[PDB]
Amino acid sequence: VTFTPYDVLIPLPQTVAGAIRTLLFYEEPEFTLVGIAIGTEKGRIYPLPFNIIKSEKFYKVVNPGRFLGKLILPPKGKYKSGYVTESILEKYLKGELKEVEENKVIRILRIEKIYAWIEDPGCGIKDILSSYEFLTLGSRVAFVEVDDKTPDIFNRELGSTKKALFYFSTPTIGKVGEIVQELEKRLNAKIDDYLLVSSRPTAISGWDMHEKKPKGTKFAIPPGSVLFVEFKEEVEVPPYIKLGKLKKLGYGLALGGIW
Amino acid sequence: ALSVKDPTLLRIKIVPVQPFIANSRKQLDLWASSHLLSMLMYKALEVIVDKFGPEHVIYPSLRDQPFFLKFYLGENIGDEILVANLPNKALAIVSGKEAEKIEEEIKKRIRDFLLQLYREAVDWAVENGVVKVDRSEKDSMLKEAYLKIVREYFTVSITWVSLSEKEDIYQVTENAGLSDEDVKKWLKFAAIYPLLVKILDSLGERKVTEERFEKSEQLKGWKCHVCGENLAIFGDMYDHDNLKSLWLDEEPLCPMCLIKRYYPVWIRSKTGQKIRFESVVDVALLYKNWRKIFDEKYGKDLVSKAREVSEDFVKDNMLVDSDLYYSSTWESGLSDEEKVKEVVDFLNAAYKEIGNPPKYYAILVMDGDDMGKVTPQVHVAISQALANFSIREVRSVVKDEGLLIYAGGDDVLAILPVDKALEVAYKIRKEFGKSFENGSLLPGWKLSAGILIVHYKHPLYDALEKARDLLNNKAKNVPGKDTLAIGLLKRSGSYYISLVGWELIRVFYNSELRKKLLEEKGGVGKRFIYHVLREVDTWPKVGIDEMLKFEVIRHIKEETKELREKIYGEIKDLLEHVRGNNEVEKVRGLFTFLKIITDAEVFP
Ligand SMILES: Nc1ncnc2c1ncn2[C@@H]1O[C@H](COP(=O)(O)OP(=O)(O)OP(=O)(O)O)[C@@H](O)[C@H]1O
Ligand code: NA
Ligand code: NA
Ligand SMILES: [Zn+2]
Repeated sequence: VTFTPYDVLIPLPQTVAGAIRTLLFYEEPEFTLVGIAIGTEKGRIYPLPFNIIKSEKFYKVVNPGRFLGKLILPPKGKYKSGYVTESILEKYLKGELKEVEENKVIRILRIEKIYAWIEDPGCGIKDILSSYEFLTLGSRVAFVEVDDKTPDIFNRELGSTKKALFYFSTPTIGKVGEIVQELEKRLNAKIDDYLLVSSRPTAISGWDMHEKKPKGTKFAIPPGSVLFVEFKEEVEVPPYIKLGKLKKLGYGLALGGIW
Repeated sequence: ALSVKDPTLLRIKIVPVQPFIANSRKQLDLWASSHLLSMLMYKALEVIVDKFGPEHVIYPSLRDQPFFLKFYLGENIGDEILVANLPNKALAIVSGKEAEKIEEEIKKRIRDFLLQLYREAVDWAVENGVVKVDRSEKDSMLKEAYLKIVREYFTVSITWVSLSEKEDIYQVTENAGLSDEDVKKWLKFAAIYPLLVKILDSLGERKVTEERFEKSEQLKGWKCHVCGENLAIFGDMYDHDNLKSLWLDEEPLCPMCLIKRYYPVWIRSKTGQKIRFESVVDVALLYKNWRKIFDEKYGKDLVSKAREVSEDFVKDNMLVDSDLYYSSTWESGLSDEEKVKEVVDFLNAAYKEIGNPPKYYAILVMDGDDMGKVTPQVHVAISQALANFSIREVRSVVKDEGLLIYAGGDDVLAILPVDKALEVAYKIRKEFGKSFENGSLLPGWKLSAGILIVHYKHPLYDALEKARDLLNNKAKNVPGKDTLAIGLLKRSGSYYISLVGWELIRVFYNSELRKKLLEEKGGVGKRFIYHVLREVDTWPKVGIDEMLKFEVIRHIKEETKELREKIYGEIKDLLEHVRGNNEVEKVRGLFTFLKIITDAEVFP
């Protein structure tokens, strides 16, 4: 896929998608906005997973226990909003970090870069936007670079395992049941149990140009939310998977993990 | 009680809480949101009471809840009733068989209840000119689009566990991941109630999360102005301008925010009770009894001049809006003209004699850290105590000093005028302390609070976010907690934060220092505070004590030597009660604090 970073000098996905959508003088679009990432001097960053809680100058990754045959999370301290490096998250997704020093968590738009991942079905976005450019953000201006290289997170070889988690990089729009159900199908597998660790539903609304009024309100699982799953049988957990509504708008980017 | 078949632990949780309250443009909305929420628990609690009665509700202790008195026993209660004393979590002991029925019923009981309010709200809105439309159109307001919003908005989650079950602590402790904490409860060699509860939460949190995401999509159209999230009623039908027209005050309203506007009147009909202050300005003006005195001295006249300006400006010899007290309101933002000058000038003259009007008020949030004191009966006594503290102790403190909105036990939400903020928080803290007879020096029960001082023009939702931030993010991140976090947000946008121990209120009050600042005019050295803060930008080479000593001298004849001793002495005392990892952090905190309580614009 094309990899589009902006240098700036939710409706985040919508804004980005529209922007691209909008750039092309020359309702989802034809192309698909897989997802987006926030950027800083430290590169890409992601909302801190909801199962990582601060304590003792440290953030503890807490894993589920199966109570009454039911997946659950041990009673712990409140979630503290934050961000983590792409480096840290990958460790997380492999269940290979037991904790992160507090200093590392990134409380710090107030933003330096925004990354766009796009599947261009011969819309010729790469060559056209490829021209080194400064483009109008949907007002503010940005510098645009485009690379044909897909991000490392996207290509990872997770093991094949019965226990997988899905971390939502972007707001995913769906009821829990539909999502797991949609999941079961795409992986063509059956899920014995699942636990969703998340904050209260996010209200996402966007403009309808033709109707010329605000779009119907939808409720999305907030980013950083994690879905733990116990499959009936061994499944090759994908590096990432798109779920829920408004996919081509950058929604429903869930990154694969294990536990 | 305690004798039953298949006793089961049942837990109830209601959401959303803070997000709901935050969606308030006015104090009245804020109050309604808090009150309504408690009511929902009550409805939910009714089911258990009907089925088993109060004593089977461990938390909260029902026996004295006014709601309980005035809705289950029809006792007469008075303005006591306005305060929301019911939290959004509860647990009872009940039979296993009837439990699932309880789950269905509560969900339904609240669901039906919300639906009523919407409908009574609909009639109300259309009649009194809130919605301004041909009653023919009324049928439109009851369509599924709007009904669904009301049904779906709140998730009340019910969960339960068998109190009689085959038990292995090895296995039970195992599924929940909590090691190195076994001896106190791993050790049972002579039922696991305390551990049992915590799992319930873990279990409860699983259900609430699923159930709160089962949320239907909405139709296109303009959103409620207050909440900004749900389609404004008639939102689908009209263009924005015309739609703005159907609504009084130009505020289109979704269902869940419409119920908010109606809710106040509904309690009144039910209880003939209303809160004294519908506005923050109403609470702001309490400061120095400034309003009492002014309305009385000039208040009498003020309307006719104002009345002379507009017929619709006021009713009943009373101003419609309290912000009319501020000349600035006249000066600009009004929404025939000669009168303006004399009033403005009239009011400015008024300020001359009495002093300027307070435009600042305080939000007080307090929470109990960290609950509880980890036997079902032991739990009950604690609950009864918490209920007693909340219902009576807190009420007596806030009584007549401002607006007490919510007291769920450990937790509190109050709106106070600046002059009584510190006074009240400390008092509550003490009462809380005595009520558990905790003896210092080394207490817990501990309690933390957040005090946000905001300009009246400041958006309510934001004030609430910040105030909660102070409590959770500042006060409770302090090791040992039991802290008070004060934030002064100024219309300029300048935000000042000070974290302090509780006794600091005590020490500073009754300090000569306070007196000099209070007896500041004729004043104490100006820039005293700026100068000290400047030296704490970095470690004074001289050292902290010297600089203090130094600065104390620069600002303050035989007595002058005696006075500086005291001030320097008093300052040294306070720093003991200012949070901060280092002496430098403490000095800023103390002097930042001084900066706060001494701001002329905040404390005329
Ligand atoms: N009716 C009410 N009016 C005002 N405030 C309330 C009301 N009910 C609860 N609160 C306060 O708001 C808080 C919101 O609780 P929340 O929904 O976050 O669940 P919680 O598990 O208590 O969360 P946390 O403990 O992490 O704050 C409660 O702890 C309570 O103290
Ligand atoms: Na909360
Ligand atoms: Na608490
Ligand atoms: Zn609304």
